[PDB]
Amino acid sequence: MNPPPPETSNPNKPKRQTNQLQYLLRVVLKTLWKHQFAWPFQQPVDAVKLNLPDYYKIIKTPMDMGTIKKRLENNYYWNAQECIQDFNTMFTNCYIYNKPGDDIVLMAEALEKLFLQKINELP
Ligand SMILES: Cc1ccc(N(C)C(=O)c2ccc3c(c2)N(C2CC2)[C@H](C)C(=O)N3C)cc1
Repeated sequence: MNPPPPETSNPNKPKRQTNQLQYLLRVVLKTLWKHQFAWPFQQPVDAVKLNLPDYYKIIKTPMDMGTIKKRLENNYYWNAQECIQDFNTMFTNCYIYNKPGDDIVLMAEALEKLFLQKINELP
């Protein structure tokens, strides 16, 4: 079974649209989104489709770029650090569940290097 996806809307939450959060959506996420290796990370891991019933027994804080994109489009975050933390959870989950040298890890490593290049300087 797949768990419910992470929440992307929360009215009880203080929201903000800072210059950096706009940049994280308009330039950072949407550059990463078009990368040739982005597709595994554009939605939650479908453990049912992959027949990996073990994935959510190991990864207890799932995150993906589809969730992040929705959060940004809902002004879910208070600051850019919260959004950057979600990206880093996504990469770290991949490094936890898989092993160095695995194909999915090469993909995440390529995406993470681009991510770090783009957030090195924020508005
Ligand atoms: C090289 C590769 C890439 C994509 C897939 N396909 C079809 C996925 O749907 C998929 C999406 C996301 C992940 C994964 C598969 N893998 C599994 C491959 C170990 C683990 C759970 C993971 O960490 N992520 C992020 C299969 C192989």
